[PDB]
Amino acid sequence: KKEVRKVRIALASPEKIRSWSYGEVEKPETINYRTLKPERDGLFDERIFGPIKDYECACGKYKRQRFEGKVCERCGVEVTKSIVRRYRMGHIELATPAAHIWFVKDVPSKIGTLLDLSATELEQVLYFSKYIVLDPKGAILNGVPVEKRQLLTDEEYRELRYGKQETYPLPPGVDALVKDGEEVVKGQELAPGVVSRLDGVALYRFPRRVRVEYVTEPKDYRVQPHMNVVVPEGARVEAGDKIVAAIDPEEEVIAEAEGVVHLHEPASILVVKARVYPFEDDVEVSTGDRVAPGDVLADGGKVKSDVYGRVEVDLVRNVVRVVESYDIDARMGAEAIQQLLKELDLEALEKELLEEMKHPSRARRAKARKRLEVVRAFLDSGNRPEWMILEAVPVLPPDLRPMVQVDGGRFATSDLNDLYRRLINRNNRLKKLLAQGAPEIIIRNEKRMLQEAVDALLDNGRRGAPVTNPGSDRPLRSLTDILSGKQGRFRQNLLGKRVDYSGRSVIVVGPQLKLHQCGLPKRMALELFKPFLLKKMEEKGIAPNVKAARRMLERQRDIKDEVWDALEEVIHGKVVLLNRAPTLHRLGIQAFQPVLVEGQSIQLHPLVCEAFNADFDGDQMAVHVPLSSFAQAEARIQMLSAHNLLSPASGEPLAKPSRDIILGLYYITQVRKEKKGAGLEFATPEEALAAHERGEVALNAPIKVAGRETSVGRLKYVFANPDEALLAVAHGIVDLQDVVTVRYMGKRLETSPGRILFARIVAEAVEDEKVAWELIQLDVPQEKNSLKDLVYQAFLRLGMEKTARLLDALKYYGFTFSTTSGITIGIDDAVIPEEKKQYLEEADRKLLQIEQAYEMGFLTDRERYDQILQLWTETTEKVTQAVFKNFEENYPFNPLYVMAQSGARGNPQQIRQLCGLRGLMQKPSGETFEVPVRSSFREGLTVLEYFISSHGARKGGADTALRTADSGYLTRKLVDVTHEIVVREADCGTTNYISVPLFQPDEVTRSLRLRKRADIEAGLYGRVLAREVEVLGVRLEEGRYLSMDDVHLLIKAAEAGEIQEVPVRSPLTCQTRYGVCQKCYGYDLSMARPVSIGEAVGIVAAQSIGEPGTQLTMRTQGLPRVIELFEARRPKAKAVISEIDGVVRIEETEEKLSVFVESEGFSKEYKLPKEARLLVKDGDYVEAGQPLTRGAIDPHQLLEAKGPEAVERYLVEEIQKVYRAQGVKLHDKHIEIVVRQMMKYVEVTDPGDSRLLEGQVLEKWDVEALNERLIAEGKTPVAWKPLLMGVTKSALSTKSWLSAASFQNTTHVLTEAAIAGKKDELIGLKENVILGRLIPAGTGSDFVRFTQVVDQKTLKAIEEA
Amino acid sequence: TSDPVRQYLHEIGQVPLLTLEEEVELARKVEEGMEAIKKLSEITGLDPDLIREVVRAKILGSARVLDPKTVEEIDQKLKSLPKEHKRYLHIAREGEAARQHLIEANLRLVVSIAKKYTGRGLSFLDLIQEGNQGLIRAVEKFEYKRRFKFSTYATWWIRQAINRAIADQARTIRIPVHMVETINKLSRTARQLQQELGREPTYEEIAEAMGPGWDAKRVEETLKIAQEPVSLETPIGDEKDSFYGDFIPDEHLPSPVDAA
DNA sequence: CTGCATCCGAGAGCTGAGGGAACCCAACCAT
DNA sequence: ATGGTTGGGTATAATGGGAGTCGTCTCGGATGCAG
Ligand SMILES: Nc1nc2c(ncn2[C@@H]2O[C@H](COP(=O)(O)CP(=O)(O)OP(=O)(O)O)[C@@H](O)[C@H]2O)c(=O)[nH]1
Ligand SMILES: [Mg+2]
Ligand SMILES: [Mg+2]
Ligand SMILES: [Mg+2]
Ligand SMILES: [Zn+2]
Ligand SMILES: [Zn+2]
Repeated sequence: KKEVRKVRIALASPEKIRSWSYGEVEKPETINYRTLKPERDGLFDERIFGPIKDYECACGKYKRQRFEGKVCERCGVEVTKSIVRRYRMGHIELATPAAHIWFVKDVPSKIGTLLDLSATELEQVLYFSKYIVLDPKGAILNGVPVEKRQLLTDEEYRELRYGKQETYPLPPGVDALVKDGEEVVKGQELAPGVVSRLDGVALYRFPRRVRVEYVTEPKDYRVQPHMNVVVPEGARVEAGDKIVAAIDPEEEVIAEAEGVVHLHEPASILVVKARVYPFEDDVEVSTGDRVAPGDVLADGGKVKSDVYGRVEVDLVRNVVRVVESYDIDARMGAEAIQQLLKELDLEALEKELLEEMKHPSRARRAKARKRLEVVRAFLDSGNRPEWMILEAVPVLPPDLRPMVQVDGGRFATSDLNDLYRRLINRNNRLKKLLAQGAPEIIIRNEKRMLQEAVDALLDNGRRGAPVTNPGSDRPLRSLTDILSGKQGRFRQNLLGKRVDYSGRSVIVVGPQLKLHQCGLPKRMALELFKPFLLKKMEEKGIAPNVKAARRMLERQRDIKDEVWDALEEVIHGKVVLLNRAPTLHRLGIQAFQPVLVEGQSIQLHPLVCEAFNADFDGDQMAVHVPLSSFAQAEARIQMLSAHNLLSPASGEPLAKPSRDIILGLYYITQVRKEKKGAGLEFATPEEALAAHERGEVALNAPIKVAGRETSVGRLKYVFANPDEALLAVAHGIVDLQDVVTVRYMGKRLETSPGRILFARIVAEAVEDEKVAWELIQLDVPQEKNSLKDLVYQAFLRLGMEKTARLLDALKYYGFTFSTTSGITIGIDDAVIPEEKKQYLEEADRKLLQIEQAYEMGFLTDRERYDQILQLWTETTEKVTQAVFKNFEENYPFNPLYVMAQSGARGNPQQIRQLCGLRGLMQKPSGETFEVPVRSSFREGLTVLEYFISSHGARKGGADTALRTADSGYLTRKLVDVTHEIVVREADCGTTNYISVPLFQPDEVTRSLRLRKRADIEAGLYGRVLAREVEVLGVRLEEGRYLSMDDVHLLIKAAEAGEIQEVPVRSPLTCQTRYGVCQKCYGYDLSMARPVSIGEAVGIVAAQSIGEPGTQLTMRTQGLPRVIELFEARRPKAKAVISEIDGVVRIEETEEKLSVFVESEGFSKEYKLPKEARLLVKDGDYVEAGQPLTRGAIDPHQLLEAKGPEAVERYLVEEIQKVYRAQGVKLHDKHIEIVVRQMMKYVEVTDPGDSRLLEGQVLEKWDVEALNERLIAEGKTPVAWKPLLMGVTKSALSTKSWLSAASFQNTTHVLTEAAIAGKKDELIGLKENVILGRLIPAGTGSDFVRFTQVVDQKTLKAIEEA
Repeated sequence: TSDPVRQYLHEIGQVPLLTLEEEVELARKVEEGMEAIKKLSEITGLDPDLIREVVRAKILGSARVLDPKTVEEIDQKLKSLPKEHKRYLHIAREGEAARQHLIEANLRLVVSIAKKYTGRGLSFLDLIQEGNQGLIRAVEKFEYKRRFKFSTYATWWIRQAINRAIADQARTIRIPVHMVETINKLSRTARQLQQELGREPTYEEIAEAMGPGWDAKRVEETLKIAQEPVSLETPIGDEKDSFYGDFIPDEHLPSPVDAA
């Protein structure tokens, strides 16, 4: 079995389709209504598709194996596996050709582009509304000759094909002014109330009476509708001959004597355009024959035709009449379209279009290029264009369109069966109607119905009203519906599957677990590891055989004790995967060692909850079991929870103390402050001690002794070592929060026993006293940021194993000290400051003033509204400050204050709402109310205030609800655009780089101000130095990975003016194909070390960008701004930039304003609305691409003006602005990867010596390679310009048709790939996932997956050999 | 452009109707054309249907796709025949043209009849086409000598064709015509019994009301085989994510336990 | 002759869980 | 040799259908306007 390496998709010929089929489906029957067996020649026939039962024919003659390939003579069913019923195809032979709707309705149409037909013309011809001309045969329409590819209506064709033959009903009992057989010109009145309009002969129809003379006297005979006249007008008669034959023999009119005959009172007159020819003998051409000028008609050739027309030999008058017509060949429908398609010569069309591509007109060139794309795709692929018209329709195997008996005895079927039934019925009816010589109206209607049936089968609900099953409004599900959508094959069954060896349950906190452990229920574990348990039971004496073990495990009450010990032995060392939906980043799946527990709930470690975004209010998680050694090794080494301690997005610790742990550590590491003493003066320590004993000074009061600040606690209690201090704490002498003097590490520290205990906790966790002393910050309370810094430093200095030990110790001690600290929440803990009351009255003062200023005309409505809003905003800020000042001064251990300051829970705004006041609220229109909510949540709101706040509450909820969906869609698009980017080599060898700046221009343009430390860290940490840097006597060599210490050193040097920017490698300048290299990426942020070769950094980047967007980024600004930037949309608030360099000259009139940029060569002009705001001033200097107005810059204009690098930098900075506004940490590398994919394409301006076309968009790498080869050969290089497209258009333009088809726009991608005959080389991850292969990343990368392992003894034996 | 019913109605309405004289004239032409066909068959000694096909092919013209070579050979095999006994061929050509005209003119009666058969499992256009087939049969069999109007004989054939098509094609599992009639009679009887009783009748009452040879068990079997299959794509729940076929397990392939 | 400018139509909007209407008559292959 | 199934037939006259749906947003062909 050869390995699969490429997948090709192409058009299928009728010959190919007929070679696929095992037989033609001739009948619409599915199964018999009595025996429920397939009907012969039906949609389920065993003769075509295969037997239902394994190795058994339909009639039962053969029911055993070894007969493979043998076909039973009676029933015709092959003897083979029944599974062939899901592989073997059938076909339907159409009576008339039908067009494949994919190549008709996908704009722009492939068939329309090939045949130069618009969509309207194609629709008119294909669905039998207009004719199209092939071989006109010298016909004349309205004086203009008819030419090929001309569209005629039904009227025009009917006139040209047959002629003009009008009929006029003569009123009853009125004779005509003209005689039978006389030429009539247009306008010549034929009756008192009839006027002719066409030229030609007039012919009597049903004369009401006949006058027969007799040798003389006339006589009259009445002619009723039920009888006919035989004798021609003006023909003598004999005695006994009949004239007016009738149905009844007694009613017949026999002429009595010899006389002339005349016919009068005609029922109607038929005026035709025709030629006439009498004859006196046998004629040659019969009715319905078409003749040319100068052809034999009758009289042995004496008479000859003079015009083109159709011959009708009227025997009544013994005259041959040639009605003016032609033999023009105009056809309708898919038959005509196919005939046009097969006559097409692609090489001549290519030459014609290449000649057309030289026009000075740009639109003409674009149209010729668009046609040439399709022409060249057909020429390259080898596909024939006529294959776009179907002659045989393939039939899906029955097992993929099953008709099954439900458990209740009823039948369930697929909609495809009904679509096929309709197609077969219409085809059979068309065949019958054709075999019957039916008129052309019926045949045209039937062919239209057949085309519509084919369209409905292929793509229902696309043209016209969708086909539905009677009694319902539900559209039938076509093949296109099966393929595409969220519920389609790609997204529902190929990119994601339901799996075995999996379970689900509610999660419960697991505080006693280690970092790498999870609590798994016993019953869940028994079900998950069942085959392993059966094997272990076989090894032991629990069951004689595997079947007995299974039967024993089947019933609950049949399970014993030893099976649990066997299970405990089964899972020893193995890990399981825990997953919480939604999986926003890779940390949403983690590996844990299962500890078997009782009950039904999974026990989760507290420190992974932040990574999972999991709480304990009903959350559920799924459990999966990796089976083989490779899977277990990958889970234990790469996906172990204890091995994943740092964020892949920012490099900061992700498993860290939080909530109660932080609370306990902060409680033990905070120091008391007391005011009883309040800076008293003492001369000797004994005086201070005596004062404290007397009760005049608190233990921790800040007193001054001998000119130095101290406290009574520091002098009174001096401990020899930490053990003595903690023993004194155990005896109630001092508290953990009192400041005493302790001798530790050979020094005398003025600290608290709690901080000493924290130091000991860290030292005993890391098993190293000096390093732990180096890591910790002793003189501050331990809060979120300090603990995160400690975790990061411990990681760097000691490794993840010791970091995990430290994390477990911190968790345990934090929980222990939070339990006994005495943290609680009462109503009085929401302390209301007194100042608030004052602050309110003051506000109630100024408001009155404002009203005065509005009653005297000094204020407008807008001004007064803004003044009130400003006043209330400043009052709210003052109340916040008062609340927190009260907490800091009077209740430093208050629960809300401690919770907010330690970072455990709460932010200042929520605390202000609890204590001070809620504040201003927004109306649903978005505008603020005039009265604020002056009550806090402790005081209680009124009904009106509650209702007013409900608007904002509801708006926030709806915001969340829409935002989550928009962020999910954005994340999917990013994954689709970056999924192929992998770290593929150590070094691409490039010398290009980017310059990360350290100073940004000020918003007031005063000077360059140093950027924030977080931004510099996000842009510099982990990167590889492109060039050597000398700063502060320190030489940072080229090729150095920038650690956090190096970044801090660079920032310090920038603050001293030694450096203004840093040159670094980046993915924006990497030269690696379908990925990046190790040097251009830098650190693996989750390990703080250089990234390994084989890492799927594109997926990591997409997840890193997408995770915060969900919920974090609010919703020009917020998530819409990020989406607009990633899609390169032109802003609606667009600003004005300068395309060229020059000086600024503002020209303003009282009616308009404009800005002139005057360079040394040229002076350009920019007209802008007067109300806008300008960033420039008269007499200033502006560079190319610099803005002239406020607002968002259009990226495409910036690309035209400055170039690619500037646009990359703008996109990265603007995307990072939104995330920084929310406080989200995210490295520049991920956005750089996405932008690098965004800027992947170029457009050809001049082809030079290449086969490319002007304006043809293609990948930048491919054109660079083409230019390199062209230069090697010595030709003229291709000229190109860079392009910028959003993530959607970049992803849909990839080379791999599988990933693009599974992403979006499935029908367009598939039809283009099939036309081009594209081959998918399986480069990215999505294609390999679809094919179920090993992805080219991680352990499946070619860099590592061929590694071998061997011991020394075996290696030496091979060496001797 | 779209809505093929309107397009078909427009194309039928472009053809004017007929008066008594024209209708009787065309019918007489058809009859004499068939008689001429038979006379020419006797004269040449060949099969009548094949010469009928040659006349039809010549009238329909090259535009309509037995092959051109064969029909051409027989066409000149007939031109050789001398006068007086040659008229028959011209009469046959004329009669075939008259048949085409008659069908084109009477197409509208098919629509008028078929418009009251919607909602029985066949779309309007399918009913119209089957009515057209019945109209062609009626045209072939019509006898104008009886002085009856054409529509009187055409309506019966149009109804028969529509009913036969409904009985043949309305169900995914084909049920024979007699059984379909039995099902329709059973349903109508049940509806009458419910109308009389004021409630859904029991199977024994229906069996009594059908007549001899009917018991409740047979009624039960008839209702069982009259059940129409349901769709595997029937949506379950409000969201468009769950289908019926998602809840149906495969019972054919052996399970991993069974294979082991 | 070109160009831009509204205009129309076509393709999208997170995951996971649970959710169920005529009747008759006669010849002819199948079982 | 029996039931189940299938093809053929009915003669006053009949002559162009019917349900439906108006609370979304963004982007790429295209007909229309001007110069
Ligand atoms: N994929 C989705 N997950 C959702 C959706 N709604 C809720 N959820 C999940 O349930 C979680 C509900 O979060 P909650 O509202 O309880 C708030 P959270 O614990 O994040 O914050 P705090 O209230 O500050 O403790 C949310 O974080 C997701 O993990 C949804 O529409 N889609
Ligand atoms: Mg929560
Ligand atoms: Mg929750
Ligand atoms: Mg002491
Ligand atoms: Zn057999
Ligand atoms: Zn590189």
